[PDB]
Amino acid sequence: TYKYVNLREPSMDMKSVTDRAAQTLLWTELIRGLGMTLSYLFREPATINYPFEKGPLSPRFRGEHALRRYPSGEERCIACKLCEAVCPAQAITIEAEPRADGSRRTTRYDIDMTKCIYCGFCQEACPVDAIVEGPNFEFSTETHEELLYNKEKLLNNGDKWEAEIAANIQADYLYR
Amino acid sequence: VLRLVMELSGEMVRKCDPHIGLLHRGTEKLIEYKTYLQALPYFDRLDYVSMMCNEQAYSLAVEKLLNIRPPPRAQWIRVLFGEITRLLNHIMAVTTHALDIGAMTPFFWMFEEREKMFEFYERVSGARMHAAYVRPGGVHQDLPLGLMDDIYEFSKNFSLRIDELEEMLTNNRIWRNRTVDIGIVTAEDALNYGFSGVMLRGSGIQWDLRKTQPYDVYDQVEFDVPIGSRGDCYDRYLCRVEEMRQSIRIISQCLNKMPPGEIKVDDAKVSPPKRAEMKTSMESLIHHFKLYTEGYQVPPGATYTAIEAPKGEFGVYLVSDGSSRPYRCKIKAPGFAHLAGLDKMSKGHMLADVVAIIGTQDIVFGEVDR
Amino acid sequence: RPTVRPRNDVAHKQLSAFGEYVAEILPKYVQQVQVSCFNELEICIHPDGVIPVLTFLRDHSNAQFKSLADLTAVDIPTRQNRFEIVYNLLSLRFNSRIRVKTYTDELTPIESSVPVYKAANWYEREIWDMFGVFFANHPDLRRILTDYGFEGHPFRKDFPLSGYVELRYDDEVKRVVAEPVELAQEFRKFDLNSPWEAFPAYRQPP
Amino acid sequence: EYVVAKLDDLINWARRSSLWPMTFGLACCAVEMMHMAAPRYDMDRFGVVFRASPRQSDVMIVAGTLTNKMAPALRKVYDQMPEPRYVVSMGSCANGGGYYHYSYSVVRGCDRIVPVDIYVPGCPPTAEALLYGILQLQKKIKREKRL
Amino acid sequence: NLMLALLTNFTLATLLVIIAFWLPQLFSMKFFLVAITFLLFDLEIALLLPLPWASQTANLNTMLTMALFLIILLAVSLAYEWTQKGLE
Amino acid sequence: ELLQVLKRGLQQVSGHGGLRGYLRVLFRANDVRVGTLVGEDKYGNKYYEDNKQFFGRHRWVIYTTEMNGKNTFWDVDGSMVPPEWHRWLHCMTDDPPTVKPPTARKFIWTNHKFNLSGTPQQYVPYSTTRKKIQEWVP
Amino acid sequence: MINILMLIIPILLAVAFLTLVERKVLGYMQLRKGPNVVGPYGLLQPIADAIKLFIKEPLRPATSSASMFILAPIMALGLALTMWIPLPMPYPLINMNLGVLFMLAMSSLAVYSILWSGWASNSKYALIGALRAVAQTISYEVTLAIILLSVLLMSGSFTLSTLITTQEQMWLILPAWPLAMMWFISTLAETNRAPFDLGPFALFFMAEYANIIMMNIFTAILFLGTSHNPHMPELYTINFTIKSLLLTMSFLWIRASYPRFRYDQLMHLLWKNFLPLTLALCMWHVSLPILTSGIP
Amino acid sequence: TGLVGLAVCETPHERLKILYTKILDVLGHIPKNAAYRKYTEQITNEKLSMVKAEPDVKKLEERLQGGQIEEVILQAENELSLARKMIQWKPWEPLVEEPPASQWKW
Amino acid sequence: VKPIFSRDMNEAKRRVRELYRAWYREVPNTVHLFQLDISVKQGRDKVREMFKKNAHITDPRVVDLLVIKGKMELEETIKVWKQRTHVMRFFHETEAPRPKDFLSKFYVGHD
Ligand SMILES: NC(=O)c1ccc[n+]([C@@H]2O[C@H](COP(=O)([O-])OP(=O)(O)OC[C@H]3O[C@@H](n4cnc5c(N)ncnc54)[C@H](OP(=O)(O)O)[C@@H]3O)[C@@H](O)[C@H]2O)c1
Ligand code: SF4
Ligand code: SF4
Ligand code: SF4
Repeated sequence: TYKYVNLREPSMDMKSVTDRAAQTLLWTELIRGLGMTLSYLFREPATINYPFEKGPLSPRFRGEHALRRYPSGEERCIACKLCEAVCPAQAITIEAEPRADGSRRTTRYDIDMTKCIYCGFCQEACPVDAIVEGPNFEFSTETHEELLYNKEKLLNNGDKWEAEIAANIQADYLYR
Repeated sequence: VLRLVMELSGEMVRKCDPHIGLLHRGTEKLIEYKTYLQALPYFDRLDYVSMMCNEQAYSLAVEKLLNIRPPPRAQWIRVLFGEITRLLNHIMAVTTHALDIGAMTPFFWMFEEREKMFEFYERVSGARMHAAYVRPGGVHQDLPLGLMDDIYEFSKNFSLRIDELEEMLTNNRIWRNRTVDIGIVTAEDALNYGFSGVMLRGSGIQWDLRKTQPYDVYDQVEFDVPIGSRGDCYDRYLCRVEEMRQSIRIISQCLNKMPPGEIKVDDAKVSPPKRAEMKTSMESLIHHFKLYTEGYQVPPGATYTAIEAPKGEFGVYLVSDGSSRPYRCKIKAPGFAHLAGLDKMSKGHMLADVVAIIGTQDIVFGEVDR
Repeated sequence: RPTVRPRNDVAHKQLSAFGEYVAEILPKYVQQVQVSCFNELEICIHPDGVIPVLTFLRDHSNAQFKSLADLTAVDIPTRQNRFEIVYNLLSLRFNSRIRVKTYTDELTPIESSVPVYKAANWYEREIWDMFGVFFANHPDLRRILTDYGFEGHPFRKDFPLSGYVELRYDDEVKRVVAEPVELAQEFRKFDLNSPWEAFPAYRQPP
Repeated sequence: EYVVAKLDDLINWARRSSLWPMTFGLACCAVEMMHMAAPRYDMDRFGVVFRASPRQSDVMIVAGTLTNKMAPALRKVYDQMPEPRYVVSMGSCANGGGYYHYSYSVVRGCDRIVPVDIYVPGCPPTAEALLYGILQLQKKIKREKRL
Repeated sequence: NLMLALLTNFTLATLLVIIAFWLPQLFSMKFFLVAITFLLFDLEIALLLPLPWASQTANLNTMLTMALFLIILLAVSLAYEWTQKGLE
Repeated sequence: ELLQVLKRGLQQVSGHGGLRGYLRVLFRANDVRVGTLVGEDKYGNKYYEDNKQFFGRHRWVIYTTEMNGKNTFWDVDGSMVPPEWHRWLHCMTDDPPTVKPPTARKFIWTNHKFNLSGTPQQYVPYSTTRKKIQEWVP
Repeated sequence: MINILMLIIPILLAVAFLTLVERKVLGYMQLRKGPNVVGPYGLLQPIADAIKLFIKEPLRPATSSASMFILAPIMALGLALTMWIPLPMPYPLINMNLGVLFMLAMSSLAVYSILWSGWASNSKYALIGALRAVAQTISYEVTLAIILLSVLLMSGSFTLSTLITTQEQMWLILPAWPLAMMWFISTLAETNRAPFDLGPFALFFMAEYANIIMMNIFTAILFLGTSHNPHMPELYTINFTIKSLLLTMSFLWIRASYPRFRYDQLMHLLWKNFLPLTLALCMWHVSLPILTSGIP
Repeated sequence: TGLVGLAVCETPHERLKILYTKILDVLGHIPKNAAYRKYTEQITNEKLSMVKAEPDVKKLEERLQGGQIEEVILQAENELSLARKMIQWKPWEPLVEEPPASQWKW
Repeated sequence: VKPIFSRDMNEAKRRVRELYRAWYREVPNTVHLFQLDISVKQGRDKVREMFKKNAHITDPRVVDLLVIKGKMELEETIKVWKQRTHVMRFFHETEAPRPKDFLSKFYVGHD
C-alpha cells in the first residue's frame, strides 16, 4: 500500500534551514516535550486502591473452581470423565462409585491448582453445568497441599460464591 | 531473561552471539499427546503479547486440513480481534522498548489505555489475557450487546491517545539522536534472514501478507502498510506508529460490516453444538461427547500456514495422522529470525545500541520455542 | 456448499505446472517424489545432494523465491529411515509457498544449508538439539533450547515425556542444585482412538 | 513489658508500608505484573516500587515458567537478597507448572529451587487477584523475634 | 569556627555507618585520553580563574589582549581534538 | 471558579461524619469520597455507588470492621462483602438489595466466610478412594 | 553554636521526605498514584524507609578491604552535608572569605564517593562501569567552572552574600540567557539519573538526593533573587523556598520525560558541542565589563 | 532518486544486457541433453527482447519485476553464480541416484 | 562410501585420543577458574569411567557421532560457560544408590 517513513530533506534554503538548526542549537522540542507531561500531570489519574475500591469485570469470568448443585439439594455433577479428557492441563481427576443405592454420582474429585491454565473448557464440556467458573480472586496459601483442591468438599464450599454464580449463569443461557 | 555473550574491542561490539533459549517450555513433544481442542490454549501462552493473533494461525491450519470455511459472521470477529492484537503488540513494541532505554512516561501513558483493552477481552472471554476464543470451528462465543457500542466509544478517543506519543517521542531530538543509524540493513542479505513483519516491511521491500494472501475476509477491508527508506532503528519505529494510526480504519470498517448469523460452524463434526440444543436433541449430545475427550478425526497431510503477526509470522506446520492427536508441529515465531540478525546488527555499535536493537525488533522471549 | 467448503480449486492446475516444470529437468539426484494438495507443493529430496536443490529456487529466471525462511523436522519411527527434515520456503516477488523434504534416516551426517541461507544455521542447531541430526561443514553448532547438563535428545519418541533428568532439588547441599532424581507426577495416558475409519480414499490395502 | 510488644509491631509496620519486588520478565505473567504499574490497578508507591535491583529489593516475584537453564540462575539471585526476604509465586506455572508440568524442561513447584511464602493461583493472574498477594504479605507479617 | 563546622559533619557521617554495621545480630585504554584532557583544561581554567577578582586595579587595555589569549589556545587544544579523537 | 473548588472539599468533610468521621475516611481509607450509599449487606459492610468520578468506578464501598472473627479495622483484604461481587461491585448494573434479588435454594451458606490464609481452620487436601482391601484373621 | 544541628537534622528530613515528591510528582507525570496506603497522603512512608534499611537490613560484602567500603559513605554524606555551610541564604553559617570557590571544591571532591565504591568490589566486572560513572561527573566539572566564572565576571566577587545584593531589580536569567540553559543540564550529570545513569548502599541515596536539592538552591542564587530586604527576614525566607521548589520539579521532569543520551554521545553533547559554546560565551563575558562599566 | 533496499539505484543501461548474454554461454558448456538449459534459455531471450525494444522506460522495469532496475540487476547478479554451481555439481545432466524406500502415507 | 560421518574405522579411534587430551588438560583448570567441588584426582577418575561405558566399537558411524557429542558436553567448560556447579556435573550426589542383587533389591521390593 505504501505510506513512507522518510521525510526526504525537510530543509532546503535559508528559512527552512534555520528553524531545523534552532532546535539543535538550543532545545525547543525538548521544552515542547516537557509540555506534554506538564498537562498530563494536571488531569485526574485512574487509580483503584484494592482494599476499598474494586476494578471492572464481566458477567462471564473464570477464577477459582466451584461445583454447583440443584435448588432442591442433590449434587449436580453426574460423573462422566467428560471434563477429565478435555482438560489440557489434566488438573481434574475423577473416580466414580455408586452412591448407597440407585444413584451414581462421584467419589474422587480433585482439581489441581498447581496445574490448571483456566480455559472454561470444563465449564463448556459439562452437559449438566456442574463446574461453573465464579468471579474469584482471593486464593493464597502457605503450601501446595493447602492450594490443590481436595475431594469436592472445598469445591462444595463454593456456596459463598454460588449466589453470584446463579446470577451470572442467567446472563449465560442463550449466550449474551 | 537473555544471557547475551558479548565480545568487546575496547567499547564497541565485535561479536554478539546470543546464547538464548532460557525459556524453552518444550511445546514440541508436549502437543503430540494432546488433541486439537486440547492443544488450542498452548498457542496463546506461546507469545506473551499476542492473544487473538495467536490461535488464528493454528485454527486456519486445521481449517486448511478440514477444508471447512468458518461462518461469514465469525470471520469478521476474527479481523476485529486480529486488529485489536495489532494494537496490543505495537503498544508493547513501543512502551517496553522505551522502558529499556530509560523513558518512564510513554510506558504509563499507554498502559492506562491498554488496561481498558482487557475489558473487551474479559467481556468476550473468561480470562484477562489468554483466551480459548479462536477455534478450528471459527469463533467460540458471540459478542455481547454491550461490547459493540464500547468499540466505537474506545476508537473515538483512541486517535488522540496514539497521536500523544508522536508529539512526545518522534518530534524530540533524543530519538533522532539515539535510534538514528543503528544497523542499516536492507539488502538481499537482509532478505536472507526473513523477518516478514516490520524490518523488510518497515524498510525496503513492499511485500506484505495482508494484501497478497487473504485469511478471513480480506482485500474487502481497506489496509495501509507503512514502508520506510532507511533500515535504521528510528524508521523501523516510525512505521510501527504509522501502523497504529492506520489500524483504526480496519476496526471502523469491522464495525460497519457485520452480517448477523452463525458463530460456530453448523456442521457438528468440527465445533460443539449450542447448550440449549444439546439438552433436547440426541445427535448433538453424542457429538458433544465425541468432540470433547476424543479430538476431531483430522484428514492426514502436511500443511503450512502463516498469518501476519505484528512481530512477524506464526508459521504453523501441522503434520496429521488419521488419529485425533496431531503428531508434531512447529510454531515459526520471528524470535528465531530476529536474534539471528544480531550477528550483523551489532557490527560497529556500542553496548547501549544492543538494547535498542532488541526493542525495535521486539524480541519478547516467549517467541523462541519452536 | 456454502459453509462446508473453504475454497474451490482454481489455482491447483496453475500450481501443478510447477509439479511438471522442476520434474522436466528430471534428476534422480534431486526430484524423486512430487506431491501437490490444498494449494500447496511438496518435494522430497535424495540425501546425496541437498545444497544443489537449495541453490535452485534461489534467484532463477522463471521463479524467484530467495527466502528459505522456516525450517522444521519430523520424527517418525514407522519407516526404516527415521527423521524427515522439512524446509518451508517463501517467495516475495512470486508469492508462493514450496516445500523441500529429506527422506534419509540421518543418524549419519547430512549436508548443511548455511552457505545458501544465513538464518539456516540457527534452525540447524535446533535439529541437532531436539532430534540429534548432525550437519556436515556447519559453523558453530551450539545447544540452544536444551539444558547444559542434558543427556540425549529431548524430542525423540523412544523415551518418555518426563525424561530421565528433570527434577531439581536443593535440600542438603548448600549451593549444588540436584539432578539425579527422576520421579515425577503420573501423566494419564489416554487410549482415546475411535473405532471405524475416519475418511475414505486414505485407506491403504495391506 | 508493654514497650517490648509494641516496638515489634513498629518494625513490622516498616515492611507493611513498603515492599520492593524483583522484576522478573520470565513469563506471560510478567505482562500482568506490568499491570501492577498500570494506573487502573496500582500498588505503586502504595507499597510496590518498580526500581527492583538484585540487592536492595526485599521481595522477589517468581513470574511463571522456570526451565532447567534458569534453575541455577534464579537460585543465585535469592542468595544476593537480604535476610528479610519473601518469595511470591505469582501464576499457575510458578505454583507447580500450570501447563507443561510433565514436560522435560520445566521445573515443577519452584520450591525445588526457591522456597515460597505466598501462592497466587491465576493463569493470567488478574491484577485484582494480584493485589491480594501483596496485601496478604503485609497481613502475614505479625510477629518477629520474641526473645 | 571553620574547624568546628567541618568536623561536626564528618563525625555524624561516621556514626551513621556504625548503625548498619553493629546493631543487628542473628582494560580499555580509551578512557585514559578523556581523563588527561580534563586535567590539561582545568589548568587553563586555573589561569582564567582570577578574572572577576583580579580586574579591579590593573589596566584594561593590557589585560584584554591577554585574557582572551588563554581562551583562544584553549579552543586550539579542542581543535586538535577534532582531527581523529577516536570512537569515544 | 477558584472559590467553587475549595468549597467542594469543605462540603465533603462536613457531609461524611465531621471531625471524627473525616479522619476515619482519611487514615483507614485510601481515598475520601462522598455520595449515595445502599447500606444493606451482611455484617458491617456498606457498599456505596451512584458516584460519577471516573469510568469503571463504583464509589468508596468501604471495608467492614470485624467481619466474622478477624476483629480488624486498620487492615482488611477482599475477604469481606457477601454475594455482591458480580452485582454492583463490577459486572451488573442493578444493585443487590434495590432491584435484582439473590435467588434462594437453601443450599448456599447463610453466613459469609473470610479467606483461609495461613491461620487455623483453613483449606486442606484429602484422600477419596477406599483402596484395595486386605485382611488376615486367626 | 547550635545552628549546625539545625542545618543537618532538617536537611536529612528533606532528603527523606523527597521520596514522597520523587514518585508522587513523578507519579502524576506517569498518570499513576504514588504514596497513599502508608499515611493520610503517604507522609509516613519516608520515615518508614529509614527503619527498614538502617536497623534490620544486614550486610554481605564482596571482600571488605580493611578500611574501604565502610569509608566511602562517610565521604559521600560528609561532602554533601558540608556544602550547606557556605550557602548564603538570608544569613549564612560561618561565612567564608570566598564563597563559590568552596562550593566548586567540595563538589570536585565528591567524585571520590563513586571512586572508592569501585575499589570496594574485588571484581573487574564492576570497576569498568564505575569508571564510566566517574567520566559522567569529571567531564561536566570542566564546563561547570567556566559558566560559574561568566556569571561572576558580570557582577560580584566570589562571595555568595554579594550575589544577592546585585540582583535588586532584575534576575540574572535575562542577561545570561544561554548560560541559564546550561545549568539545567550540567547539574544533572552528578548522579541525578536523567541524561545518563550508571545498609551502606542506602546511605548513598541519602547523599545523592542531597546534591539534587543543593544544585536547586545554587541555581536559585546565581540566577534568581527578586528581592533582598535586610529589615524583613520574613519576606525572603518564604520567597526563596518557592523558587527552589520550582527547580526541584524541573529536576524530576527530565527523569520522567526524556530517555538516556548514551555514554558516547554524552561526550558529543559536551566537549564536541558544549565546550565550544561555553567558551565563546566566556569570551563574550570578558568583554562585557570592559565595553560597559561593570566592576564590583 | 534511490531504491528502498541497500543496493544503490544507479542509472545504468546495457548492464542488464551484459549479464544476461554471459549466462547463456555458461549454460552451453557442459549441459546440452539436459532440460535445465532448454527451459531457462527461452525465458532469458524473452526478457532480452523487452530491453532492446523499450529505451529506459519504467514499463520495461515493470515487466516481471516492478521494483525498478535495481531489483532486476540483483536477479542477474546471482544468476551467474547459480549457473556455475549447476555446471560444477552434476544433477541436471545426470540422473542415476538410488530410489527411496516405499513409504509416504501418514 | 555411504555414509561418510568423518573417519573410516581406524581413523575414528585416533579422534578419541585427541579428544581425551583436550579434556584431561581442562580438569585441573576447572578448579581455580570454576570451583573446588570435590578433587583434581577424583575428577580425572570421572573421565575413565565415562569412556568405559562408551567402549564398544562396531562401526565408525557410531564412533564419529560420539566425537561430536564429546566436543560439546565436555566443551561446556573450555570457552567459559555458566553452570554454577549444577550443569556439567555427571556424578550423582544424592544417589542412594541402588545395587544389583537378589537379596538387596528384593528386600526393598521393586518391580
Ligand atoms: N559442632 C557442634 O557444635 C557439635 C559438636 C558435638 C555435638 N553436637 C550436637 O549436635 C547438635 C547441634 O545442634 P545446633 O547447636 O546446631 O542447634 P541450634 O543451632 O541451637 O538450633 C536449635 C533450634 O531449636 C530451638 N530450641 C531448642 N531448644 C529450645 C527451647 N528449650 N525453647 C525454645 N526453642 C528451642 C531454637 O530456637 P530459638 O533460637 O528460637 O530458641 C533453635 O533455633 C547439638 O544438639 C549437640 O548435642 C554439636
Ligand atoms: S463436572 Fe460435569 S462433565 Fe465433569 S464429571 Fe461432573 S457432570 Fe460430568
Ligand atoms: S479450566 Fe481448563 S485447565 Fe482448568 S480444570 Fe477446566 S479444563 Fe482443566
Ligand atoms: S501461569 Fe499462565 S500466564 Fe503465567 S506464565 Fe504460565 S502460562 Fe503464562
